[PDB]
Amino acid sequence: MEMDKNLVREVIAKRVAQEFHDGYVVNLGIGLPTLVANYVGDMDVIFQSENGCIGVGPAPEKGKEDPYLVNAGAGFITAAKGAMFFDSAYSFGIIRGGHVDATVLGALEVDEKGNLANWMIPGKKVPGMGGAMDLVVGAKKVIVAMEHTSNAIKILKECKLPLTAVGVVDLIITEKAVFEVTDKGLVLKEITPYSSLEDIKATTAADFIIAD
Amino acid sequence: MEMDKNLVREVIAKRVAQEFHDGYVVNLGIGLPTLVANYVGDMDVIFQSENGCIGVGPAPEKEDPYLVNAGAGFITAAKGAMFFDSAYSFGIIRGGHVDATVLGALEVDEKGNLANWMIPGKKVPGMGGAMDLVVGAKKVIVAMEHTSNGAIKILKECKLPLTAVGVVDLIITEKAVFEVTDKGLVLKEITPYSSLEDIKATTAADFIIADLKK
Amino acid sequence: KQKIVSMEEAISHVKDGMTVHIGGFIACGTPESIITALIEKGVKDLTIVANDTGLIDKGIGRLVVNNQVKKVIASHIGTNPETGRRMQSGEMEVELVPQGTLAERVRAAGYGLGGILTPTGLGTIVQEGKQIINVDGKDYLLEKPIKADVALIFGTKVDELGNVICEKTTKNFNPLMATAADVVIVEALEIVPAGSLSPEHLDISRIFIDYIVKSK
Amino acid sequence: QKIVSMEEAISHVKDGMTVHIGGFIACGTPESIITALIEKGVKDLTIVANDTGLIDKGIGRLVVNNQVKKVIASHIGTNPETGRRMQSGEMEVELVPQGTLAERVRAAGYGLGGILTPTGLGTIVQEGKQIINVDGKDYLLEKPIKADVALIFGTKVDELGNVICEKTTKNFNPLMATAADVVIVEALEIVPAGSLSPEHLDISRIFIDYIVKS
Repeated sequence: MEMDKNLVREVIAKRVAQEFHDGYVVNLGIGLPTLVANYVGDMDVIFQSENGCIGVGPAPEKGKEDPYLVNAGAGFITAAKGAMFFDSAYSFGIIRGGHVDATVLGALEVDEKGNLANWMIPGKKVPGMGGAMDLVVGAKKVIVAMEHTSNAIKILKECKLPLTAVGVVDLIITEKAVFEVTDKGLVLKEITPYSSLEDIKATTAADFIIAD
Repeated sequence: MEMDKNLVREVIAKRVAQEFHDGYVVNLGIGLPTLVANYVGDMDVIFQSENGCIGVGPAPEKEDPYLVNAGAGFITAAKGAMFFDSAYSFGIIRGGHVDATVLGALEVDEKGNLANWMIPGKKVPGMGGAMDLVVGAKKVIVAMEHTSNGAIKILKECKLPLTAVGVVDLIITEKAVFEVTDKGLVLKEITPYSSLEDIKATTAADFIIADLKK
Repeated sequence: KQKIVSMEEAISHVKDGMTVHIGGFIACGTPESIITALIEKGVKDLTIVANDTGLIDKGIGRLVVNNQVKKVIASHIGTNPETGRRMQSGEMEVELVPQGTLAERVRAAGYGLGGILTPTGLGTIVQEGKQIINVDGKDYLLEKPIKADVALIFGTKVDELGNVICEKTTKNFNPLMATAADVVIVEALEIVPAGSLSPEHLDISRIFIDYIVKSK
Repeated sequence: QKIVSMEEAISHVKDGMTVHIGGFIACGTPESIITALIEKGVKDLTIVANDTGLIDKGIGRLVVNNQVKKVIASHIGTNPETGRRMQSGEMEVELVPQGTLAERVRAAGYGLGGILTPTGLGTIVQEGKQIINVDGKDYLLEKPIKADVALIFGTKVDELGNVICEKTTKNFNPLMATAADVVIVEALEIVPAGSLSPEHLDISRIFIDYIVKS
């Protein structure tokens, strides 16, 4: 039986927020990772939006909304203390140059070599990569936050969907598990009270090893 | 008998200034080309300095050290100027947004090659922004004395280290004005201070004659 | 002073088959009045270089629906189902460009570079048909400059000389594509006096702007 | 938190490091940081800068003090000691065209693997460069320059690290601040955090590690 979607989003999001530290520059993608914004609590996280902001603020109170100030999903935002707006070449020197400390994205597939597929389903959904290749190529820590299954196995041995980048994914975070991607391959690092290694085994196609 | 230096520089500077038009973006190299600004008058020219000003104004009276030009001298910001970093500055220069750049030369040749940054063993200051200026400038004007202590500077092929290849559009001296075209040099003007036979004997390159204003 | 002109005269420089830079991130920063004027004029067969194709009723997407666009070069086409439709049928051509790469490729034509090397795209389909240059044992993609015939850009404040300010997140590709097109039209939310704007606070210099229009 | 003493800051400039130093003929150079490093006496540096300043002003003070192994710059003419150490064999000097230097520093900061420029073709700069042909025309492959530390300057710096470089103090400072592992900005004035507008900034806070006052 499938879990309540809001509860899976909540456990994934809260676990991603544990990976940051005060001063991290963080880029969150549209969808699941935008909720990580609520559990960052009092960390000194600086949110960066690819359309040209460093120091994204929370949404504005209804009536103070600015269509000249949106985020990467075109939703109204404010500007935190110390923010800077910029053109998108500068935006993507931040992203491609290794100044984003952690980008959190979701994924259709992800494999044990670290490859990531998340921008296209051939013939069904073709939205374009947007800033996603640049983000995963350039970020220091690539965190994939996703539903462990979609209905269908997502953590494979080798991705079959059109790739987003090769060898980018550092962390995989599902409702079931925390995988770490290393040179050896996938390493199970955490299990959530919503699953057991017996369950992870038959919902994960990639071989993997276990820590202590 | 070599002319009076301050007069040579003025013959040239005043003739360069006719090559401009309203709204031209211009970069002037340090030296003789800087005088060209005393002769532009109300031509609506916009001056660019490599170190990051578009819309360079005239020097201040009695002087901000945080606002200078490509040769460290005090300047001011005209109306509508912008200030920017070195990469933006050379986007303007390398990307063809400078309409004319004015430069001196040690040698220039009938192919439009330029030597003006290095004399082996003798003076090696660096190229500064000059390589970027002559390659990207829409019109490239060399403004120089016709000879250096009697030696010929306008040659068939340059012999000194190149600044750039095939970039010079116009050579302006106190003797002459040459155009550089695909077939070679073309004498477009002869000044009151020289003659065709004079030019011919102080120019090593072959050239043809225009339209010629004498 | 001479530069502020009629919309009717502005769009007189957008002609069929021309490649056009249009600013805007999901229409935030799109010159919408220029977009509307081009819909009356009926300019056919364009190639649009933009971050996205907006929505089917906002921004660049209005041109895609009005059958005015032969080809798109963009990073994102998802918020417009009409782009997706024409892509899969063949009636429109679409080059999907990583967004950082597109900033760099537009910038490159503006800044006189002949191309840039990015690691973004290695291993994916964007690598198809692209030089892979190796720099000290790491491979990169040669991505080529994109010059446009016209750029249509948006400023929240343009002074009379052409100096542009784009506030908050409206500098999307605007300062970039203003440098990367033969003719550059800025749609101004407001037109302040020549010099009114500070040399530090600018986003696009007058020297890139050919024509100013006031937003209708 | 990012505001520290000069002695704490120069503890990160260690011998042998490659160092970006902002400044166009010392306009926009962190002079206080330089004099501190004259006191510390750090040796065998590789300085990456528009120029070497003067013997008594700017990066030139490091040169004359035997602290610089190698220089990567566009211009050295204003400092006859650089000239002297170059011809003698003491210092190595790579003369980089200024626009190329901007794109090369910028490329390190922006994650680029290199840039293609037409500046250099047919000159000494071409030597040791890969030539890429794109759509028929030839370009030089110029390579990124990451450095260990960048010593940058700001006329105003807010307490989080946001920097403002006014007038022509921008130069390479906003580029250099992206392209080193440890960025130190020398502030003329330390404004309070948030005092500066998100629209009027030259260098974001996420680039600055340590701020010092002049």
